[PDB]
Amino acid sequence: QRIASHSHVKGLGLDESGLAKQAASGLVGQENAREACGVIVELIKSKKMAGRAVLLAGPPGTGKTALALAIAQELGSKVPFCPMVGSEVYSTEIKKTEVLMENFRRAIGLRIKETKEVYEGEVTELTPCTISHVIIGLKTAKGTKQLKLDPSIFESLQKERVEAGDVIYIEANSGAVKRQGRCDTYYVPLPKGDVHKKKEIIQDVTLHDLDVANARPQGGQDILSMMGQLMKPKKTEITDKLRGEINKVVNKYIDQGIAELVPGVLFVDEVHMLDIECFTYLHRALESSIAPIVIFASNRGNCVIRGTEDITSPHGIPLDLLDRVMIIRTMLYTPQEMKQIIKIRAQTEGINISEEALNHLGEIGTKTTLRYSVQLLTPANLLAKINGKDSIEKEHVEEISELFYDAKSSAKILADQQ
Amino acid sequence: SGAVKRQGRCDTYATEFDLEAEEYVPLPKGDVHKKKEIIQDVTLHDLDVANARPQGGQDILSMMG
Amino acid sequence: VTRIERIGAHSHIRGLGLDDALEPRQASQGMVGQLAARRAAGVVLEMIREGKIAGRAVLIAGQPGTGKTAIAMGMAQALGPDTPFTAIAGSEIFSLEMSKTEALTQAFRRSIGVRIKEETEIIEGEVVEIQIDKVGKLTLKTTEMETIYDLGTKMIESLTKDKVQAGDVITIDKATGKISKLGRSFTRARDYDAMGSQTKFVQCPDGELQKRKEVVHTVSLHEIDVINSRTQGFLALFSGDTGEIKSEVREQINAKVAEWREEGKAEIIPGVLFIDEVHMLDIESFSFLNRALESDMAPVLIMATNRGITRIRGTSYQSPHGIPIDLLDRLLIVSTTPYSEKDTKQILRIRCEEEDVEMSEDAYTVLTRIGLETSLRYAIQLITAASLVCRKRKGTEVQVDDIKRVYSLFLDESRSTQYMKEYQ
Amino acid sequence: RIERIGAHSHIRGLGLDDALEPRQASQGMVGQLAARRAAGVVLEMIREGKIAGRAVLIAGQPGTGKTAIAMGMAQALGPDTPFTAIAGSEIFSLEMSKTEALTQAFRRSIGVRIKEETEIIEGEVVEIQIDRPSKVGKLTLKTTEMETIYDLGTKMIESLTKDKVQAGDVITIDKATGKISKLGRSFTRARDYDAMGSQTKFVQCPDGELQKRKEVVHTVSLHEIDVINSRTQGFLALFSGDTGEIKSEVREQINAKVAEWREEGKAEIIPGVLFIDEVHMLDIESFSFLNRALESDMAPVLIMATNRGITRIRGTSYQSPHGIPIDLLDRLLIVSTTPYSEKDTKQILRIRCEEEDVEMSEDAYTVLTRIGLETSLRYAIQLITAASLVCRKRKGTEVQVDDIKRVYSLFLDESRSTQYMKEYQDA
Amino acid sequence: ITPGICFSTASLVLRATDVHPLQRIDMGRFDLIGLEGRVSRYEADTFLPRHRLSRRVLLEVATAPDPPPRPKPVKMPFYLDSLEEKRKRQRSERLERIFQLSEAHGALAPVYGTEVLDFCTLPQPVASPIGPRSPGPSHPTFWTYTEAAHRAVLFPQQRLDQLSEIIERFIFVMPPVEAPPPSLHACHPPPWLAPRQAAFQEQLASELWPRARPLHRIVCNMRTQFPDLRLIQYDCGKLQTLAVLLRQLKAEGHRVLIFTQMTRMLD
Amino acid sequence: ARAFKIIREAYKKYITAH
Ligand SMILES: Nc1ncnc2c1ncn2[C@@H]1O[C@H](COP(=O)(O)OP(=O)(O)O)[C@@H](O)[C@H]1O
Ligand SMILES: Nc1ncnc2c1ncn2[C@@H]1O[C@H](COP(=O)(O)OP(=O)(O)O)[C@@H](O)[C@H]1O
Ligand SMILES: Nc1ncnc2c1ncn2[C@@H]1O[C@H](COP(=O)(O)OP(=O)(O)O)[C@@H](O)[C@H]1O
Repeated sequence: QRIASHSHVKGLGLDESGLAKQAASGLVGQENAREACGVIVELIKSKKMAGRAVLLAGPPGTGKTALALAIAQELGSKVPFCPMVGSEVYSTEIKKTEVLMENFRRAIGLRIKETKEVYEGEVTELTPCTISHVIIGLKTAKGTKQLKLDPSIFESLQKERVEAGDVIYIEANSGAVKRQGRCDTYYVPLPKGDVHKKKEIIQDVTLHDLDVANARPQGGQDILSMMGQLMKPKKTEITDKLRGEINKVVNKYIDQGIAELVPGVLFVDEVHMLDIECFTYLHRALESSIAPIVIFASNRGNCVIRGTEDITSPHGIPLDLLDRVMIIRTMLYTPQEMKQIIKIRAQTEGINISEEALNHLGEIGTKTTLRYSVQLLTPANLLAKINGKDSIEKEHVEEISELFYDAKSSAKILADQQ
Repeated sequence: SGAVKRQGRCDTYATEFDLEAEEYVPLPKGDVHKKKEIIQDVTLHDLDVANARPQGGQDILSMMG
Repeated sequence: VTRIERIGAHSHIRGLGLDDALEPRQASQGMVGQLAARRAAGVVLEMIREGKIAGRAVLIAGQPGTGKTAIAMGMAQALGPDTPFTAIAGSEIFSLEMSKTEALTQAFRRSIGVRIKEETEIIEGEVVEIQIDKVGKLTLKTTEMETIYDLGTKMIESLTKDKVQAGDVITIDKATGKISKLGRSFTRARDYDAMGSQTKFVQCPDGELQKRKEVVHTVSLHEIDVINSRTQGFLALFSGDTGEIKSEVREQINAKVAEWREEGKAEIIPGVLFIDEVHMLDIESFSFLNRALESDMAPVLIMATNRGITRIRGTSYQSPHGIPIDLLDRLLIVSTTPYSEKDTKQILRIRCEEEDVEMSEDAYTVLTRIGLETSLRYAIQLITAASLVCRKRKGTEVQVDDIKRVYSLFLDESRSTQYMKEYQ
Repeated sequence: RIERIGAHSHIRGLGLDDALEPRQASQGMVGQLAARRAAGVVLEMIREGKIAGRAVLIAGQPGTGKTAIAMGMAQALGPDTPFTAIAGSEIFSLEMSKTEALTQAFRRSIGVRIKEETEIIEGEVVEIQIDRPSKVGKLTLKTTEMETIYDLGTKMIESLTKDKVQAGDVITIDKATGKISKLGRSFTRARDYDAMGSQTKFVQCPDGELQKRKEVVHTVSLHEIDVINSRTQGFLALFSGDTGEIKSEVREQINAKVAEWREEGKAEIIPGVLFIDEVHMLDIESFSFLNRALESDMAPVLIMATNRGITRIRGTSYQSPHGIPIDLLDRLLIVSTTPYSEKDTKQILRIRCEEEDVEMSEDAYTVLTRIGLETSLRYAIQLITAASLVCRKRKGTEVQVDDIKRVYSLFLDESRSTQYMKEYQDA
Repeated sequence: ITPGICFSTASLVLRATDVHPLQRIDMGRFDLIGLEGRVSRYEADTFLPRHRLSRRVLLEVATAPDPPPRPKPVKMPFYLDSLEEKRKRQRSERLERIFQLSEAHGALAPVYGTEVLDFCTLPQPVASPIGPRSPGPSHPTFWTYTEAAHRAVLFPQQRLDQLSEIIERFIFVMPPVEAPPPSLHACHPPPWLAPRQAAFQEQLASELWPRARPLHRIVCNMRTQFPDLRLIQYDCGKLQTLAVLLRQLKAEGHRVLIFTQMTRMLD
Repeated sequence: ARAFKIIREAYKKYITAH
């Protein structure tokens, strides 16, 4: 619904031969970068590779993040795409190593065919036969059904306090009886369908949800009930004997033909913010066989690595990690490319602009920056609509440029030291 | 509040035995049920803490410990 | 079909390529070149499989891209699952709930394996009837026999708390835990609607009712976590306690394992602890290892550092390998030599064979000449990159033109630093 | 019984007279007359205890008797008066702030003593008859002067049966609460041994009156009061030092209620002393909090030991004397301890070797005083125990000069260790 | 006691946003944590692989049963083809469902196992100076611990017992404000929400509340406070002289008369 | 083990006879 910074990016504008079009799929310019992005996205679709990192390096304002979002969109929704800011690694509840490992194992997806089934309807009679079974009568707008449930489900029924007249769901797979309420005839309406709901659930799940489900036990009837409270803090899942068993069971299911693996894509932003210990643990962990493919993004050039204060490296990344990482360079845009990006943003946000206004807006973008010329779009249209004019003339952008200063005039003013 | 204290057994029963492990207190005076007014003083932080770390009663909220 | 562990960086390392006399072969199972370092790796691997001594430490040193992690993975793969090979990084110890010493202690205890063997007499059979009046009787059944058992107070209490019904295949051991192993044999048709999440109707057992169940399982010496709390097994799947008390860790568990090994009920099997990039460790962890290697039942350490004369973290003193000399004295340093035009092309060919990429000889030559000027892992990545660029090109064999296309598309560290002249 | 003789176990108190005139070598302490007189003045002001929050700073050279004067003050102050010894580095905790640890240290040396007149009954049970139908019975209590009978109630019988008191047993009964406490077995408590009996520890029967009114006293520190009032877990004083009492009504209420108690005569005050050894470890935040924590009316007196001189303050780069900011140094009264002369070092060594039960010869004392004047008095003192062991090994009677010389050649002090550190020694 | 309980007035649709019966996956087939304390190693490793119910036997068993034995030895219109076919087909679906569920509820084995956990677990007291429960003197754990050392450790019950003398007089801190139960919830919630919370609270009250009996003593003092019964007598000189006279006269053993002129003064 | 069945045969014969 509401427009965002990268909402206009639909995907990599590449043709069948892999060459990048001058302007397509919401992206313009950056032909070599887009072609490299496509080359690496083909790896994701191949899925036969692991432990590969690609670093989008370039000055600020470049389309590195836009290219990452385009890769994610072109991949779609079947394969997971996990974005993470380098700043997010500095967690206080769990160590950075385990945050990184959790993100790496959460990027990986897993599609499975769940053939569940749930009986639904209003209760008409409950009779337990020290109980061999329980006969329950269910009613919907397709007829009545007599059901024989294991005595272990009679406990769940009694605990849910269901009785003749209440609408209930009873899942054949687990026995998770849920009392929706009392029928409207005495409240929830009577279900209108086949009481025997049978359908295939092709819903996808991530490989980190499996670890989260086994980290803490779920149940009760003992002092264990005290475990449901106490903040439920997230804590480190030991690599020794938990994720290994998860991998083993997932492999068993894949061999049996129930589960299906779909390796996802990770997306780290402002990689220069990670500590050197995070960097080295990362270049050590991404060598594993189960690691997904990662897309690093750099925003600064040669600087000092955090945690060293005595070692400088290109892009704030140590050479130990920068080696084995493919570097895709993103360069500044030209005036024509900036005008094209501004026009795309305008026609995506819904603002119609004259030619003389767009020309001077592209001039302002080449003068200060593309992102600034982009930000100057909405207020111009707002002033136009306030004045009655539905479109943007040159008298609006050149007047909002005086209301909203830039990062250069602001510093020129601050030069007064007060 | 709902709290009930045991002031001790009525003084009239102190003659029952020569010695007992019981506190003795005479018959309470006045009406059985009585409403009294008190002009207390508390800071806003007192209410803040009372509502953030509630103790109350009627429940097993003692798990606060 | 794709598995969880697809081909990665060191997937080509399917073991250590040595002979029966530890002689390093030029072309072997995954490993290539590095004859001296690989022979040293085999020597330490034999010392591992021996396990007669404790407190050994080998440090593989060399420039980045010489095969330190490769030799580590080769040793790991040659050391079967029989003995533990705990491969941790040099930064997996900087925890918030655990100190910089308890982490190393747990890592050490995790690299010591213990094969527990347990024997127990077990009664298993279908429950035909349970009468109770307190005292009562129980009629167990199996295709070989049907029996009677009189129940006592505790037996009846456990039976009632388990709610075992007729047909249930109950299992009873001495010092009864009364594991309700399987579900119901008969009384079917509950599937008409639903089944309990724990119901596994699978048929009634056969053979004799009583049996002797010998069970062998390999655990780690980190089982102190299995005692450090009321419900211990739960803390073994997540972070767990900040640190288990030494007054139990270092005496009680050790003495009990010694008693088990004396009685013959268990046996310890030492393993390996591979600490990669150990140069990140603080001087505290090094001063701790100084004594930890002096302990009685410590595993063997394998370190892999790529740093030369550098400052030690937490201090301002420069030292070889960036770690203290008092620790280097207690190590055994192996050196990995940089690959040549001969070995680089060989490992590149092995990496191509890994993913089954058919490369021409000219492409091999050009990729080797590229990798000898920029980096080895760079040329390794170029393999798959050109493979994909040619597969999109409706090709079957990677060629020099497709390799140069990728060479121009993806930059390396050197050319990136060179092109970093704009300075944003 | 067995509590070894530490470094400060030789001083039993300040060697002062009634007029606070320090004697030369009385009561364990030797020399240091000016600082000992200052210690005595502050100790008299303490035993008076009508002024709160006063600070003293015992500065001086290393090994001149500052901690010695502190332990002497502690001993001369004895029990029934809180004395809390803490090193400056002990407040750096991980679960509580430095200011909270300092508040704990202060409030831990403030004693509140409730004096109660609960009457009891002390005698030797002669018979305990009880009939279950509520069960009812009687008891016969005997003392050396008289005998009496008591009709036991329901809860009385319950408590007697729970405590399992029998005949011949000497017990005390708190008539207010009914608490029973058996003190021992009287000669009559003889069970006519014919069964599995293994106790024959008899004691005289209680003397005096049957139903006497004695006085009890309950002394607990403000620290314990606020700790047990913090939360329902009223055992943190022993359970664990998990703390962090908010400064809300809890502590203010402790203070207000102790004020009302002092006013109404329930329990008034008993001030205390806080000996902070090596105070230079405290942080700038610690000093800034102490600045105003010494101003509270419930503030006990404090004595801070100092070895440092003009040195930076911890947590900052401010050069200040004693390593303490002048802000806090202004509240303090500074007492300087002087170095011991030859005859003072010799007398200290003599007292130490006589306390640790080691006989030294007249030449042994001379050579040891020489070693202790050329090197640290602490090294000279530690030499005594080492020299006595060689003598015992060779089956001697008193330490000679050759044993002390062997020990000096065998063990090294800091100066000779440094002069021997001629190699790299893994710098 | 603040009567104004700050009950959360959050919206209604947000009480349960994750509940979706037909849009969730069967995480049961990935539950490894639940196996450790319920399933045995011998169960998954040796029994199931050989006794896995086969579909052939599952179909065969659906036949006419037989009656049990009777031991007494003391010595040495017409039906519808469509309807019956639908019945048969739904029965076949039922049999397939049991075949699927029984095989799916036993696919994963434990990580450690019941017997492994029982073998690794030592007597609950691991390194405590007090010995564990010993069935008798027939083995070391009874003769290897001393009662004189067992007395050296005081449980929280003994700590409360020994502190009861000061707990009665030194616990007086009343909280400045007391709040009723933490917070109610104004909502249009799913009917199945409150019953579960009520059952959980009832279980907790039946389990732990009986154990909280000892702390009731401290709770009383920390929840309410009353005068010391000597508050003003400590300072009443008239009452002090009265007590002095009474104590000096009771030593003689003679009757005493007292005069008062006020019901309230009498009280 | 098979003693149970050996005895079952005899008891079944006895029952069928009586
Ligand atoms: N090739 C492109 N075509 C169209 N718009 C682009 C392109 N590259 C960047 N942009 C726009 O310019 C802005 C730059 O944002 P971002 O990609 O975050 O820059 P950076 O490269 O610094 O991450 C985005 O709003 C994006 O929509
Ligand atoms: N001797 C070798 N045998 C097989 N492959 C090798 C050999 N040396 C290097 N390689 C390949 O080169 C890649 C990079 O080597 P790597 O182990 O990362 O070097 P380092 O140990 O210095 O980090 C490895 O993934 C491996 O596949
Ligand atoms: N006046 C004294 N009388 C007896 N012994 C003394 C005297 N002064 C110092 N000592 C002894 O010297 C030893 C170390 O000196 P100490 O009192 O610790 O001074 P400092 O605290 O400055 O090191 C102590 O064991 C103490 O017994």
